[PDB]
Amino acid sequence: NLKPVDAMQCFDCHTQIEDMHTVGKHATVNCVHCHDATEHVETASSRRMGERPVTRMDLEACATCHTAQFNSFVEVRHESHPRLEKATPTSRSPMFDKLIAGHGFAFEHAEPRSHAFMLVDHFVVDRAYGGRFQFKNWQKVTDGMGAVRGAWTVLTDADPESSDQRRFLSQTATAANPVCLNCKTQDHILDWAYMGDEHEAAKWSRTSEVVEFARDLNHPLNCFMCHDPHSAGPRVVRDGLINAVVDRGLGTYPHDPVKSEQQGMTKVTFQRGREDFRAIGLLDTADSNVMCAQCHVEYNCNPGYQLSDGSRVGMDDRRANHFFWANVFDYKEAAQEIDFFDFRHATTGAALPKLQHPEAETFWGSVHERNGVACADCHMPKVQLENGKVYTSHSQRTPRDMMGQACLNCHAEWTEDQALYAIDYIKNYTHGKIVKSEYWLAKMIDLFPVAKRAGVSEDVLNQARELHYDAHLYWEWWTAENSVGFHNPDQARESLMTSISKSKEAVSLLNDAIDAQVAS
Amino acid sequence: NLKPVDAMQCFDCHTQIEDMHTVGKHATVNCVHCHDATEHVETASSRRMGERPVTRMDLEACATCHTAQFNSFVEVRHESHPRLEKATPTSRSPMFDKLIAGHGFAFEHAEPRSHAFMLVDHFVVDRAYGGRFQFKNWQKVTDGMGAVRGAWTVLTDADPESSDQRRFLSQTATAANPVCLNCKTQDHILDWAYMGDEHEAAKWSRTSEVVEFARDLNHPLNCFMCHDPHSAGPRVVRDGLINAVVDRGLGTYPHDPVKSEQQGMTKVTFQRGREDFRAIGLLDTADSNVMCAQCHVEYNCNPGYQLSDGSRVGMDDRRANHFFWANVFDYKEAAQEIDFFDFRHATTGAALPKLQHPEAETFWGSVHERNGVACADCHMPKVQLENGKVYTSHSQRTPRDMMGQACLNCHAEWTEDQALYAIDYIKNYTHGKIVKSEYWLAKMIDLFPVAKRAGVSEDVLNQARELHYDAHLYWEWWTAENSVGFHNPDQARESLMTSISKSKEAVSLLNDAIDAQVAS
Amino acid sequence: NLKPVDAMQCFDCHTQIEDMHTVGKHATVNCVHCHDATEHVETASSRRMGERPVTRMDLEACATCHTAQFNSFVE
Amino acid sequence: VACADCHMPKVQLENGKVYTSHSQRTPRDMMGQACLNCHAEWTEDQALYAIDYIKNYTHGKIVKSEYWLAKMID
Ligand code: HEC
Ligand code: HEC
Ligand code: HEC
Ligand code: HEC
Ligand code: HEC
Ligand code: HEC
Ligand code: HEC
Ligand code: HEC
Ligand code: HEC
Ligand code: HEC
Ligand code: HEC
Ligand code: HEC
Ligand code: HEC
Ligand code: HEC
Ligand SMILES: [Ca+2]
Ligand SMILES: [Ca+2]
Ligand SMILES: [Ca+2]
Ligand SMILES: [Ca+2]
Ligand code: NA
Ligand code: NA
Repeated sequence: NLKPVDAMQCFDCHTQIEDMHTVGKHATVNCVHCHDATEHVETASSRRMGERPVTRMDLEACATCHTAQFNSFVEVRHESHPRLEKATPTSRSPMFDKLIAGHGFAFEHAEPRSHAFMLVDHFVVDRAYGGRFQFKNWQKVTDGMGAVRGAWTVLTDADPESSDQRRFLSQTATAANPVCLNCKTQDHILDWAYMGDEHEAAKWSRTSEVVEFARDLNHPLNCFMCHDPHSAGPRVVRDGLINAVVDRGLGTYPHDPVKSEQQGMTKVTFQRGREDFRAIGLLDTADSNVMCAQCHVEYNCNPGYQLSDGSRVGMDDRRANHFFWANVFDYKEAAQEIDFFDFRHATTGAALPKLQHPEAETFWGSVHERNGVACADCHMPKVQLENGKVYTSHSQRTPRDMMGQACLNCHAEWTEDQALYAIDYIKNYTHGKIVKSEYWLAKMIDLFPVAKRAGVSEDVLNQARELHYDAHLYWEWWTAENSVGFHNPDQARESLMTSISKSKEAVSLLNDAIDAQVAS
Repeated sequence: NLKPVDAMQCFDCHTQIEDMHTVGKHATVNCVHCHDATEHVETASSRRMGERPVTRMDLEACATCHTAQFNSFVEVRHESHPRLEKATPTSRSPMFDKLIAGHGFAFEHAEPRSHAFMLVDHFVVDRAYGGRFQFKNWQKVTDGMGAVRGAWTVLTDADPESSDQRRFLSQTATAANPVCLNCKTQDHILDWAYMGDEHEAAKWSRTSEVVEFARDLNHPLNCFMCHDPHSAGPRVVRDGLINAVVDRGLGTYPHDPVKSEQQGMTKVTFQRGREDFRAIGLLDTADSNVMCAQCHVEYNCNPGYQLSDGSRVGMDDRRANHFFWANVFDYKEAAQEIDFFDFRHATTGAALPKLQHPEAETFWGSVHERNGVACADCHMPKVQLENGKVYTSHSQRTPRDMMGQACLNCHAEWTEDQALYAIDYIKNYTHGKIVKSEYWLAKMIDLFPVAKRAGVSEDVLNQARELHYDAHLYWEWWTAENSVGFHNPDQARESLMTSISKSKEAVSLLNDAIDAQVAS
Repeated sequence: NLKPVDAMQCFDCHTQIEDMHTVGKHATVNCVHCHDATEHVETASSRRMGERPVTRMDLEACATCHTAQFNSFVE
Repeated sequence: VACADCHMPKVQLENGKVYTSHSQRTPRDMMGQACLNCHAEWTEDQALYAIDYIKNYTHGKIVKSEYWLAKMID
């Protein structure tokens, strides 16, 4: 059985923790629930760690006292189709392969499924580790609880003796790097310096061998990514987000300084050897928009290239761990700001951005956001009980599964069918515009080989390539973003119309140029 | 009312039948249930047939004593979408037309539906008889029982006065030949010599006019295709399968000689005029894998061409009735073995195989097969009754309709939702790889006209054509095979990755060559 | 917010509770969850109760850490 | 077997930390956990039928007991 330790003794050296722990709603929660610090206490000095204490990162460390939130979190939504490739005609991006050609996502980009699987899914996706990691067998793909208990209880490593990224299956890529992990797990929260910068106290950084790093990681979406385990207060731990909101002074709501101030973030730094090591962001309120923005944002988490001169930006560069913290219409400017793009299109040669699930940045300025609605309101609402102690659902899922709590309490004028219809109206419309944007992107892309081969000049090709950047941006945001427009219908519509415009302009440029080459 | 005949009198001339009938569980079943042999008995000698007895091939000949299995067999699964074309974006092969161009399946290839309709569906599909046979009206498409009772109770013939294969509708083909029928019906089991070889005692052979042959045929999937009507013992009657397993010594489980020996096949031959005429394969066990392999395999049942010199292989050639009895990774070698391919791709000019529903060969070596699971376990399991005499379901259908009996008895760790999720994980993943393989096939195929027109050399074109064979093989197996990977997920994945690799290599070959032609 | 009390001090007079508490699965659960003993501790000796400490009998005292059992119970 | 087995059984979760239900109620509401895990030979309806056979029979004897008690009392 657990035996409590003397927290006062800890507090003599751990004044930051004391200040947090003694004041919050974990004041009575003994350190032994999450730390085995016996050898540590025997060996540490006021500034030297001595023996490293054991810190539990497993979610069951919170499940003993918070079973309801734990069981609700680990629930698997079987209706969320698993391993479902987005580049298929019945999914999000029917022409994805043509449009993303040149990028590692061509190897596999599946729809998201339940949070329990984020880490294992990160490990086994075809684009990530050369196929090195696989479920032990195809039965394990169902095991949400197992995945939560640890990725390595359900996965195998094709070659435990090597640690290099390489291809074990022919049609895989090795795009995983250590930055990715920060949106999958925070098991490494004590082993990773802020931003993944080199640091004498960090086991792991942006430049680590990601395969070795992966082997050290177990748990998806740790409960403490949103809840400080010492104060039990709301926080974020994602470096990239703290960096955008606080270091870069952009605010939690970059479009709204008042709301930014009311619902702010305070960066708290923890040191190793009296050097800054890691940081968390304590939230003024339990603001799920910002909690979810730890991961549901457009980011760099990868090497790239400079827009200016095309030189490699490696993992060693800060820009490999970056939250643009910009909506779709400020994105190009934000990418220019850091002088960065992701890949050159394999057919057009255009330098292109790669967009990632920008739900947070899409949600800004939308009607629900302006009305003070947050992600949790639609995606993890309070449970309604005829008789019971209320708690917040932690099953982050479509509102379709809980329409009464997620929509209809606020929308009393609607039945469930009407609320669903309103969603489908926006998604249907938006998806039609996505598909039309892809049609036009594909039409332009197919003209590039024709133009090159007809001898169209590099100047025209480059003009078309510059158009491709925008056509691509204003389309890809929306296949990347998971609400199919619902989070911001007007913005989706304007963006997708811009994409089609850009592609149409490029098509007409390329067609005329080809025709002039043929007539000459 | 039926009157029994003296079986002893039959047995005086029919010693093989006597040996089978007197020992099995049909020992008390009088010949009159299936034979009207009165004139026959008056006219036959010990070696000459005399007057041909009537033999009932209808399934109702078994339904009198086996109603439960009969009614379960004729059940129509309305949820199995009928006449649903596979070459559509919402079905199995969104780019099928481009990829199969040159082949008669371009005219129509629908998803399979319930067994009751196999014969009528064979007759009316657009690729088979030039549209000569149609349901009498569009209402008849529902009538499973009618179809079972006889194709000609529900179909019409556009021109009863001619017997040539020709087109009555513009966009049809005439690919049907007599070999096809062997996987639709065995009404002709006494009129067809083994393998469809010419034989003085055969009304029908590989070279018959298939329209005349078709008119003689009524019943789908006769009950006796798996059950010897004399011994009631398990058997196969499909010549092509007996030929692979026994004549060619490949075994019932070509990858497993031990299992092949334990679950073997004994070829029994029946003679006409003391010449070998027809054959059946008696099974050591009631092994549904091998029963279902009568039809659910990759086969030749058509004319083709030789890989070596491109000369026609006609219906007269044995190779027109062939079971390759090879998995996807041994297939090319098996096709080389008989020096055969199906069609030249209409755009690339590549010689290509045409793959048919290879469920049996896919299933080999899969985890379920290695554990001794068989088709019937998932697709026609025993019925569970609170109170009743157990019998085997004969409704051969997706396990989704009976998950408790088809999966969950064996998978006690799963709920139905979890079992379904595991299936969908594999199918989603596999289908994404199918779609990616088609993307790459299509990209390569589209380069062929560009390459030819840019003056790329025949040597390079032929190199690309050789790549096309493999790209095609390693893709088509999986749109042909009906489990969308479920029967063998690892093999689907490796094959589809091989297909994409092959296509990518061909694309790069063709692109470089085109570019060099343009630069010159 | 609950402030933990010094359980060891309670245990100086409460050896029978000490033997049960330090050993079971509530060894880390502070007395403050179920007792308000501030004035008790100011006035008691080992042989004189002093001010009667408050003991919580409400089921919510357990519900903060065992919500699932509590909610299942109250259905 | 103990009361809890039929009246307060462990909750079965596809994914989750198991705990003991504290809703003390008839097994009819949770036959899978309260009876069928032990009685794998039965469907829910069969288990319910076995309960009702006993309850119906016993209630008949309760009613007859009352009939006779009432007759004596009168
Ligand atoms: C003698 C002083 C001292 C004592 C007492 C002390 N610590 Fe530490 N501890 C340190 C120092 C120094 C570090 C390194 C970080 C820092 O410098 O603040 C550290 C680091 C840690 C870490 C981070 C370890 C990691 O992997 O990065 C944890 C967790 C921790 N302490 C917990 C505890 C607990 C729980 C107690 C009481 C059981 C305790 N400490 C008592 C000095 C102390
Ligand atoms: C409910 C779980 C839990 C409780 C209880 C808990 N900790 Fe922690 N602690 C964590 C986790 C998880 C981390 C990793 C850093 C983070 O999440 O911010 C951590 C990190 C730390 C660190 C490292 C801060 C740094 O320098 O990076 C110290 C020191 C620490 N804890 C001390 C304590 C002390 C002292 C107590 C007893 C008062 C305690 N913790 C109780 C979970 C817990
Ligand atoms: C030993 C019991 C215990 C442990 C273990 C535990 N908690 Fe708590 N937690 C509590 C108690 C007690 C409260 C306060 C209940 C109340 O008064 O509302 C609480 C409150 C919270 C709150 C409420 C914050 C608020 O202001 O409403 C959050 C969030 C929370 N815990 C998260 C966690 C996390 C995350 C973990 C794992 C890192 C964890 N807890 C582990 C006992 C525990
Ligand atoms: C800024 C946080 C963040 C970064 C960093 C991150 N992801 Fe993700 N990831 C997400 C979110 C949010 C989802 C679910 C939404 C979605 O997929 O659109 C997701 C989903 C996934 C999935 C499931 C869906 C799919 O695409 O197949 C995989 C696999 C994945 N990520 C792999 C990676 C890889 C590999 C990297 C590093 C190259 C990475 N992630 C980096 C936030 C992140
Ligand atoms: C993605 C961020 C996030 C993560 C990770 C997270 N929570 Fe929460 N949690 C929330 C939000 C949002 C609330 C509701 C805050 C509010 O509105 O008061 C909440 C509330 C809570 C509370 C307060 C009581 C309640 O239910 O409202 C507890 C306790 C809690 N969570 C425990 C956990 C546990 C245990 C885990 C790990 C299984 C976890 N949380 C992970 C976002 C998160
Ligand atoms: C339940 C139906 C049924 C029963 C009863 C039955 N038969 Fe048959 N018989 C068939 C069918 C169907 C065929 C076609 C060949 C086959 O299925 O193997 C056949 C074929 C034959 C043949 C042809 C074998 C050959 O040379 O090709 C003979 C002879 C024969 N039956 C004799 C008998 C005799 C004698 C009896 C009485 C003991 C009998 N059958 C009872 C159904 C039946
Ligand atoms: C006049 C009644 C009758 C006829 C007609 C009939 N059967 Fe049977 N069948 C039986 C009887 C009786 C048994 C043995 C029942 C038992 O003992 O299990 C049997 C057994 C079987 C078995 C069981 C084999 C085994 O070893 O379990 C199969 C398969 C079978 N019949 C198929 C057929 C087929 C196919 C037909 C039509 C070709 C047919 N029967 C027609 C009466 C009939
Ligand atoms: C008011 C009477 C009536 C209505 C209502 C009706 N039907 Fe019919 N339907 C007929 C008649 C009469 C025929 C032709 C019958 C015949 O000649 O055998 C027919 C023919 C058909 C056919 C064959 C068409 C063809 O081209 O051969 C189909 C399929 C069919 N009906 C389906 C339906 C469907 C489905 C509905 C409901 C959507 C429907 N019918 C409603 C009377 C009706
Ligand atoms: C080796 C046995 C076999 C051969 C011979 C055979 N089929 Fe099939 N057929 C099947 C099986 C098994 C299915 C159901 C599985 C599937 O369609 O993928 C099927 C399904 C069909 C269907 C329904 C699905 C569709 O494709 O529209 C048609 C029509 C059909 N076959 C026609 C033909 C034609 C025409 C021939 C001769 C050129 C032929 N079959 C030869 C085994 C066979
Ligand atoms: C595709 C091959 C196949 C066909 C065709 C077939 N069966 Fe069966 N049959 C089986 C299998 C497999 C079993 C179960 C054998 C076992 O496991 O004992 C079976 C079992 C039987 C039995 C034994 C009792 C039982 O239900 O388990 C009878 C009787 C029977 N079938 C009758 C029929 C009838 C009548 C037909 C025509 C309606 C038919 N069979 C067609 C495969 C077939
Ligand atoms: C007659 C017993 C039985 C049947 C019925 C059965 N399974 Fe299995 N299945 C097994 C066994 C044994 C394994 C391997 C177990 C192991 O090695 O861990 C397995 C493995 C699997 C796997 C992993 C396959 C792989 O390649 O790793 C999946 C997925 C699966 N089963 C799903 C199903 C589905 C879905 C059904 C119903 C359609 C089903 N099973 C029916 C016994 C069965
Ligand atoms: C989770 C609730 C809870 C916790 C924590 C708790 N108590 Fe109690 N305590 C009770 C309840 C309820 C009673 C009433 C008697 C009973 O339930 O046995 C009680 C009774 C007592 C009594 C009276 C025993 C008697 O003589 O009848 C003492 C002394 C006591 N507790 C001391 C403590 C001490 C000291 C602590 C801190 C280590 C503590 N308790 C922690 C709930 C709690
Ligand atoms: C501050 C949080 C907290 C409070 C308040 C709390 N408990 Fe617990 N309880 C725990 C923890 C932690 C465990 C140990 C979990 C584990 O390790 O299994 C536990 C364990 C238990 C167990 C399982 C004991 C065993 O031996 O299996 C029971 C029963 C229990 N508590 C009842 C209660 C009761 C009744 C109350 C109200 C009088 C209560 N708890 C209040 C945290 C709490
Ligand atoms: C009528 C007696 C009874 C009462 C009253 C009761 N429990 Fe339980 N409790 C049980 C039983 C029985 C178990 C299961 C013991 C076992 O098999 O391990 C249990 C188990 C537990 C456990 C251990 C974890 C688990 O769920 O198995 C906790 C914690 C718990 N109860 C909390 C509570 C809370 C909180 C209350 C007040 C709402 C409560 N109990 C009231 C009988 C009771
Ligand atoms: Ca999803
Ligand atoms: Ca990006
Ligand atoms: Ca079907
Ligand atoms: Ca074939
Ligand atoms: Na969802
Ligand atoms: Na089916």
